[PDB]
Amino acid sequence: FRLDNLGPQPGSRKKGKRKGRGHAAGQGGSCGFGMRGQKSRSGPGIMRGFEGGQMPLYRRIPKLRGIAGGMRAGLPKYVPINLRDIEVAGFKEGEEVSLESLKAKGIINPSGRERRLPLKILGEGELSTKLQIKARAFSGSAKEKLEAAGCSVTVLPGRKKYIKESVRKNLARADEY
Amino acid sequence: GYKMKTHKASAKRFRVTGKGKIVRRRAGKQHLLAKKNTKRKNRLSKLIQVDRSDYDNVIGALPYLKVNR
Amino acid sequence: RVKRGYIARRRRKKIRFFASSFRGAHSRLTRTIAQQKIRALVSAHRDRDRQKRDFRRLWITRINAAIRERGVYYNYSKFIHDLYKRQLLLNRKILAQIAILNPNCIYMIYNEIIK
RNA sequence: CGGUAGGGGAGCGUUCCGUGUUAGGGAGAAACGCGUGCGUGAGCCGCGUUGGACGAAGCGGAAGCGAGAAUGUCGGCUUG
RNA sequence: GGCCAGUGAGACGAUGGGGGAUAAGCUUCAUCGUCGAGAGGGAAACAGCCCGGAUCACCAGCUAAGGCCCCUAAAUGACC
RNA sequence: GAGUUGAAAAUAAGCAGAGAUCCGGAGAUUCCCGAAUAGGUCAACCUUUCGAACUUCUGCUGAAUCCAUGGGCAGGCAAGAGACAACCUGGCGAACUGAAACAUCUUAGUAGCCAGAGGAAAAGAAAGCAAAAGCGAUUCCCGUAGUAGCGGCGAGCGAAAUGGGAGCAGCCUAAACCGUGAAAACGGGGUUGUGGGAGAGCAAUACAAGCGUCGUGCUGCUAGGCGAAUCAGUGGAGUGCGGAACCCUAGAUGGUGAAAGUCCAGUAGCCGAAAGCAUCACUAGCUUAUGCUCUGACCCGAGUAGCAUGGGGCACGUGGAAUCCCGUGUGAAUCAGCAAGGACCACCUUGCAAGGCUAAAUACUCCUGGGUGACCGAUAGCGAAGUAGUACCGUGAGGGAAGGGUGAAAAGAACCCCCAUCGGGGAGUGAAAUAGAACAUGAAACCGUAAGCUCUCAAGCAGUGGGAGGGGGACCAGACCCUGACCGCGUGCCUGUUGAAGAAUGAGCCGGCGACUCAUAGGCAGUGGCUUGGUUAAGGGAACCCACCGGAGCCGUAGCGA
Repeated sequence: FRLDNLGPQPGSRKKGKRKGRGHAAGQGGSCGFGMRGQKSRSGPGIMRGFEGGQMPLYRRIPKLRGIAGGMRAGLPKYVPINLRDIEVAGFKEGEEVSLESLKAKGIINPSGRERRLPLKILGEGELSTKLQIKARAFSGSAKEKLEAAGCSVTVLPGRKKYIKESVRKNLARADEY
Repeated sequence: GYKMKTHKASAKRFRVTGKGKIVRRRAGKQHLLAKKNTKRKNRLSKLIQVDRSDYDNVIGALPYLKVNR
Repeated sequence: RVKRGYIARRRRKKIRFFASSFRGAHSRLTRTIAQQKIRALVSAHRDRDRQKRDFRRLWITRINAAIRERGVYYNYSKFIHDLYKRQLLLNRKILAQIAILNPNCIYMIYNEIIK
C-alpha cells in the first residue's frame, strides 16, 4: 500500500449536509425548519419535556416510592454469579474459587466496587465438576447444587460488626438454650 | 467537558426494568380515596408501561438509563 | 482560513455570455441577466411545444387553402373523407409541403382522390 | 418518473494539506478573456499578437467552501 | 416499530345543516373534487368550474372537454 | 578586523591598522513635568530663605501633666508612596436572563469598582477522612459521576469517600519549671497523640543531616570565531533545463536579476569570557542533640468552645441539619478531659481547636528567546503593513478611520518642438515606456470612439419559435456567426400568503465581505478493530504528534421489591 492508492470503503464516511446552500442541495432556503416558530429561530428553543404550557408528562405522574421519600435506593450487595459462569469457565477438577480466581480467570471484571460487594453464587445452571469454593454465602438452591455435586463448600465470614458492650451483654444474656 | 445532566424531575417518576422499558406509577392515588372505588384504587395502584409518544419524548430527556427502543 | 474566490465570475460570465442581444440592461446588468436566462429558457420550452402545435396549424390552413382553389365546394374535411376511405395511411400533412413544392403532383394526389 | 414545506441517495466546484522538491512551466504557470467540443447539471477540456512565475490530474482528507435578495454592509460608478 | 421532519392561518365548487335576512367571494361543521403543491387545452382575459395528470426529443398521427364566417385551426355542412 | 558620523541621499569638516564604526558586561550623565517631593500650580510653569515635602526609624530638648504624649530641632544612600496586560487574594457586589409570567431559586458570588501582592498567589502539616478494615499536610489532573443528594422536589444545582498519577518537606512559638527585674518582658526547657511535657532519680557520648556575606569549582547565558564541495550552453538575467564533477559530522533557513548542497550570510561539528547573572557541588562557621523508671496533683493557646437567638456558606434553598465562620447576649473542662464520626444520648474509634511560617505539582500573557502552522495576505490578519489609537468627532468620559507592490538595477527621460506651468510627442535607458513616476496582472458596473445590419403609423417584463432582406469570413461550400420585415405566444425575481404581474415586501447598479459552525456528552445509523469480552483516561515519551507502557475506571455479564 502506497500513500497514493488508499481510499475508504463506501458508506464509511458520508458527507455532512450543508444547509442553506441551494434548493437543489436539499435543505436550502429555510434550512429544513419550515417557515416560522420556535423551531426555526436561533437559540436554546424548547426545553425537552415541555408540553407547551400544559402541565408536563413527569409532573402529572407521582414519584417513585423510595425516591419520593428520599429513601436510599435498592443497591446490589454482592456479585451475582451463576453456575453457568462456572461451567463455561476453564476451571478444571482441582481449582480454588475465590475473588482473585474469578477476576484473574475472566468471569467477573469488577471496577467500581472492589471494596464492598464480595460475591454470591446463585442457582441457575448446573455444576458437574467438583471444586473447592471459599467464597461468600449462597442461596438455598445453589447450596443444593454444590452439595449435590460433592464439592468442598466453605462460606467466608467477611466483617464483624461493632456491638456495644451492653448490647453484647443483653444478647449474651439471651443464651438461655 | 460538559456532561449532560440527568433530569431529576423525571428520574424520580420513570424507571427501567431489565429488558429496557420505561415503567411508571399511575396517578390519582394520594388524594380523595373514599370517593373512588376499590376497583379503581387497585387499578390505579400498579406500575405500567408508558405509551410510545412519551416513551420517545423523555428517552432523550433522561439520557443515562439504558432504554432500548 | 479566508476563502475569497473567483467561481461566481465564471458562473456569472457564462450566463453573461448567453444573454447577448437582449436590448439594454437585459444584456449588461447581472441581476437581470439571471432572470433573462431563466425566462429565455422557459420561452424556449413553451415555444417549442407550440412550434409543434403552430406548424400543425400552419400546414392545416395551407393545405386547406390549396384544396379550396377548385371552386366547387370541396372543403378540407372532404379531402380527409376520401383521403382515409381510399386507403392512404398517414401522409402526415407533408402534402401541404408538396402542395406548393409540387402543385401538379398534389393535383395528381387530389385527382386520384376523386377517382 | 408534476410537485411547495420537508426526507433520503448520488455528484461538481473552491483554498489548503499527504503523495509533492509530483507531472508540467520565461519554448509562458496562476489570472483575465474566449469556444462550430463534451456532460443530467454543478462543470471539464481546448484556444488566446493580454499577462509574467508558479503549479495540475489521479487516489484521500479539512473547511471562514459556493450569493440575487437581509430598509444587509464596504468601495467604485450611474439616474435625476 | 427504530431514527427523523414539517404541518396545526386554508380557499372555492356540489350535497347535508346551524348562525344571517335560506344576504354576502359571510361564518362554523360532515362526505367529496380542485387549488394549495398542478403545468397544458377549453373558459376573451381570470387559483378552486369541465377535460386532463407535464421524464425528454420530433417541422409526427388519433382524440377528451370545447368548437368548424373573419380576427384565430377546422362545415358560409345536410335535413326538419 | 575595515571603513564609519541613524532612517537618509547630498554638502562641509572629521574620526581610523599604537584597532575607528559596531557588538557585549559594568558604570556616568539624565533639563522640565509626572509618586513629583522646598512652596504654589491652570502638568511639562511660577516663586524660592535651593529644600528627599509627608509617614516611619534614630538622637537631643522635652506643653497642659510628675512620668508621658503632642510639638520643635537635627541626622540619615532613606524604609514606604507611584506604575503593572492577565492570573491570585480580601471586601462591596448587581441586573438583563432561565424558570416559557414571577417573588424562593438561577444568571452569580460572575461582571464591575476599590485595596494588596508575587512570579506565581491562596491553602497547607490533622481538635482530618473513614468504619471495626485502614490512610497519613496542602494543591492539581483522570475518575467515581451527572452518582448520593439538594430544589415553587420547578428551572436547575450537584458533591464526597474508595482507586490511579504529578509533586513531595516539614518546622518555629505560648503554658507548666529555674534565674534577673515593681509588673511588662527577657535567657534556658518544652512543643506531642492506640498521649506527651514539667518535677525526682539513673546513664551516655558521638554516627548522620540542616543553615550559610566569603572565595576558589562546574556547566549555561549575555559579544563572537573557524567552518566541506563546479564549470559551461540557453531567447535581459539561470538558481530551472541539457552535458560534465564533487561535498555531506553540513540537503534547516534567508537572500542573490530566476526556483541553490557546492554564490553569499550561514548550518552540522569543534572552539571561545576580562565582567555580570544563574545552576548545583566546597568552605571559616552556626546547629539539630540521646535512652530508662517513678509520679492521675502542675501544664498542653478563655471571654475561647458551647448554648438562646439573627444569619452566611459548605452541592445541602431551615429542613431531622450535623461540620465551618460571624452579629447581640450568656458563658465551660484540661488528658480521670475536650472535639468530631450528619439532630441527640451511651460505648468504641479518630484527633488535640481557640499561636504563626513554608518550595513543588498549579492558572495566565503587556512580554522575551528559540521552533512551528491543512493560520491571514491589504474589505484579511492586531483598530493599526506609511502620521495608528494617527487625522477627525465630542466640553469630557469616550468613539475612530482610509491609503501596499515601476524595474532586476532610477539605469527617473540628455537634447529638439508646443509651451506661463501642468502635460504631450519625438529621441535616449530598459528585455518591456502600450513598466513613465496617478507607473506591477486590471475584471464588472460606468463613460466613450470606430466598423457591419437595422429603427422616425409605432403599444412593448423587451424574450422565444419561425424568419424576409443584408453583411462577414469560410470548407465538410446545405454548414457557422451578427442584424432583424412581420406573425403567434409569454402577467419581472425573492419573501410570503387561501390567493402576489401585483398598485403587498425588498433591492440604484457593479465587485468584494456576509449566515446551522465549534467544544463535550446521550441516542440511532453506516463502515471498521477484537470477541482467549471490549477499551483506556490522567500521566511518562528522541521539543509536539507518536512506538510501548499505564487495568484506575466505563460498558455488557441478574433480576424483583419502596
